[PDB]
Amino acid sequence: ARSAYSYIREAWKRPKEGQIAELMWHRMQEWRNEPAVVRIERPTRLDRARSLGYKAKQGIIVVRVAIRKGSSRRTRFNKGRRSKRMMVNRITRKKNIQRIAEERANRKFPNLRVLNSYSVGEDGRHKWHEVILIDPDHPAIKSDDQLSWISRTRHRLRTFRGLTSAGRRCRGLRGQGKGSEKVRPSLRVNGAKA
Amino acid sequence: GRRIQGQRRGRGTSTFRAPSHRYKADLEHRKVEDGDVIAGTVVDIEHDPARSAPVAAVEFEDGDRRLILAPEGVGVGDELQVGVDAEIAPGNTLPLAEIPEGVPVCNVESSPGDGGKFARASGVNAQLLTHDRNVAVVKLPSGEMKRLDPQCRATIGVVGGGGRTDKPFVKAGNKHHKMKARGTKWPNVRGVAMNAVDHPFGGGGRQHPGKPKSISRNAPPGRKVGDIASKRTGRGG
Amino acid sequence: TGAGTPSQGKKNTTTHTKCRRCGEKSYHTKKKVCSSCGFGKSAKRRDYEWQSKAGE
Amino acid sequence: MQMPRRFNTYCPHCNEHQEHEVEKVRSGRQTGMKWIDRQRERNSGIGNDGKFSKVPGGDKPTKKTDLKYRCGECGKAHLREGWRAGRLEFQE
RNA sequence: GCUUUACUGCAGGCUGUCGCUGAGGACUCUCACUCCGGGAGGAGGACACCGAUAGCCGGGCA
RNA sequence: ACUCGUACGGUCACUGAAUCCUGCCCAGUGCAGGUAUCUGAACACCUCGUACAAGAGGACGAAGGACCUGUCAACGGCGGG
RNA sequence: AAACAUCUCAGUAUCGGGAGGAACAGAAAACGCAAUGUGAUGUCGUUAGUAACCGCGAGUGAACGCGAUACAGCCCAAACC
Ligand SMILES: [Cl-]
Ligand SMILES: [Cl-]
Ligand SMILES: [Cl-]
Ligand SMILES: [Cl-]
Ligand SMILES: [K+]
Ligand SMILES: [Mg+2]
Ligand SMILES: [Mg+2]
Ligand SMILES: [Mg+2]
Ligand SMILES: [Mg+2]
Ligand SMILES: [Mg+2]
Ligand SMILES: [Mg+2]
Ligand SMILES: [Mg+2]
Ligand SMILES: [Mg+2]
Ligand SMILES: [Mg+2]
Ligand SMILES: [Mg+2]
Ligand SMILES: [Mg+2]
Ligand SMILES: [Mg+2]
Ligand SMILES: [Mg+2]
Ligand SMILES: [Mg+2]
Ligand SMILES: [Mg+2]
Ligand SMILES: [Mg+2]
Ligand SMILES: [Mg+2]
Ligand SMILES: [Mg+2]
Ligand code: NA
Ligand code: NA
Ligand code: NA
Ligand code: NA
Ligand code: NA
Ligand code: NA
Ligand code: NA
Ligand code: NA
Ligand code: NA
Ligand code: NA
Ligand code: NA
Repeated sequence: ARSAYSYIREAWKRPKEGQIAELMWHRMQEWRNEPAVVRIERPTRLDRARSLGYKAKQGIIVVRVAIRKGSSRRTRFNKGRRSKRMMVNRITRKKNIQRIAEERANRKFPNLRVLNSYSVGEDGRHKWHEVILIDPDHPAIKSDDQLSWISRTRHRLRTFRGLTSAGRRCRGLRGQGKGSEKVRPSLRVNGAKA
Repeated sequence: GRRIQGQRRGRGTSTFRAPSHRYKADLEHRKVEDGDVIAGTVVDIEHDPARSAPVAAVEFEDGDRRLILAPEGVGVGDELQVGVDAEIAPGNTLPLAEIPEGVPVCNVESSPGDGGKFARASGVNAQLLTHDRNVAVVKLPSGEMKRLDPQCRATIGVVGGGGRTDKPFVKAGNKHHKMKARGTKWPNVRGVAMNAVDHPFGGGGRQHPGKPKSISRNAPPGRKVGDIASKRTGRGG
Repeated sequence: TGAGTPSQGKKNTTTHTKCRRCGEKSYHTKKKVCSSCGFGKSAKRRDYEWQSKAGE
Repeated sequence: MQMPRRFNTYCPHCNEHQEHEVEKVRSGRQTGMKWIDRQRERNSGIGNDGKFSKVPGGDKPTKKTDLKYRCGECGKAHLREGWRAGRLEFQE
């Protein structure tokens, strides 16, 4: 039969409908008064978290991060530029907001490593994402056959090197075929053309 | 070219800043729980470096000692009162509502409790004209008719120091000393006496503005100089 | 007043001094920042790629 | 100059002389879906748009004759070289 | 380097539209949001701000 | 930043103590106000087109412009016959 | 590009953040010599200056496949407990 979880998911398909619509209208009010990065005891979208790797276990942390909406906050040029580069308003960053959120959260918890993250809505100018982080030094995690992999030294600062969920998608590594010529194995190895 | 003077201003550097550290007090109406009981005694009359006008030191019943935006006619010893039930005499502060129409007022709040915003310069005054349960119409020194919440507190009387503007500075030196007490760059060099690189009016074999002096409201900083969005110029008509 | 020799006379102000972190006489005692190693400004050591030829 | 609205002449389709009808070629309307149209959209961005930032050439003092010769029996038309003419009016 | 009704663009200002955004060609309200108030509460209010976009101005700048 | 400031303020410009004065011009350009009508983008809307889409067209029309007005101690002008 | 605006120099120089002894990638919502076919991923050789881009100017520029190197395939979420 349907898992209870399936209901949380179903609700979040249309976040501006039904009960969840009212919850959001409620919550954001408190969120907007909260800080850039706030650790929360429980994931707002349990199905999502668990689906991403979350477990109610020691060493598993979740945190909501607020990021401003819109294009790049860019300074206009202060020297000679050909028209093509005199741009300011339409320039957008190559990193998506969810990735920024993941990095901000990770910096708040220097000892933790990002596991994954998901969106929890947005108002007119914020965008909120909840980041799941893990304590690579806490046994319980070191002893978990499903998360211990993140304890490896090779995983130090995953987010900052784009080894994250959104990291890899933002890097155009989704497709294994046509279109990923300048993407895989890495952008830099491909002269930065994707 | 280079940023014009008006643009250097905004950066807020020493040269454009007011000698705040040399200022005395931020003149604002006291906060009263309610009842009005609050009254105090004028202890002294001092000079306000920020407004070139006198200000009164007052000791309030509950021990509080604060400088006040003094209206004309307040002397050491006098007892001032602030509240809904304050008597109606010069120097006392109370909501526009409790004030009798036809009375000159100063240091008027824009919104109840903001501590006073309008009519605070030397010898100026507002004029409470109309009352109501919803709107208190005051005429500000600029001549404009302002609609204010009757809950907006004010002080009875005109600001002290009237007539300051009557005496000419006579000499650059006097301007100087005054200017040194304000957030302002002085003296003033005319744009037309500058180089093209420094001001839209700069340049030329002789001194004259390049284009007309009336500039659009939409002009960008660096270009908005001269007569800003002038509805007219000159004296004729 | 000449901007040359005559203006060299007022130079008795101490600014750059032996740095506690790198040992270079580059610690600006007025700014409390080393122009050589970044001490006082950066935890990481001051270094740029332009301190050498691009391909080296 | 003047020119008859109809007259006998060779029809490259019928392959034999027949009465043709002369008309001035009316400009066809653009669909805005040709390759050039897509390149304009695609290639225009921040700053100068190369070729797409240019504007309408100009005019020669007199234009050449732009006509359609329509066969009166098979209904198929054909084109001919034009010749400079300040004005062209048809007779009847 | 400088100028401008040189060419081409770029900031900025004004203006329409969409999102935030809600209730009953002009209108009321309150619940988001904004401001005032120490608080109670007051003013304003689906506008403004902010994000996106469109038109006009635009040697301020390249 | 101005601003511990509030029109007797402070910002932006022109002229440059005093004395006697400061004429005429609003067509152009600038600024500002108004505007029946005209012009005026995008979204949404309507028509055609496409089993969808591209696309063509319509309706509505903001600022702006046309048009009208004010303004020269605003740019400036004050001739020939 | 014999000027120059798109283009080019070039995602270069330089700047910000970070890992390791190597990084990264990786077991198909692939390929599409269209097949009764191939079978994770890097890399080398080639495919090829080919396809594709471009004031269709100057210039720019892959991939599938093939021959090699080395080979390796698995764990959750959920259902049911
Ligand atoms: Cl990390
Ligand atoms: Cl003054
Ligand atoms: Cl013709
Ligand atoms: Cl194959
Ligand atoms: K160039
Ligand atoms: Mg590699
Ligand atoms: Mg103050
Ligand atoms: Mg004066
Ligand atoms: Mg004197
Ligand atoms: Mg000063
Ligand atoms: Mg001067
Ligand atoms: Mg000079
Ligand atoms: Mg200039
Ligand atoms: Mg002069
Ligand atoms: Mg002059
Ligand atoms: Mg020198
Ligand atoms: Mg362009
Ligand atoms: Mg506030
Ligand atoms: Mg220039
Ligand atoms: Mg060249
Ligand atoms: Mg050429
Ligand atoms: Mg290239
Ligand atoms: Mg292929
Ligand atoms: Na971390
Ligand atoms: Na790309
Ligand atoms: Na000049
Ligand atoms: Na493209
Ligand atoms: Na020069
Ligand atoms: Na005129
Ligand atoms: Na005029
Ligand atoms: Na050349
Ligand atoms: Na040249
Ligand atoms: Na090109
Ligand atoms: Na083969």
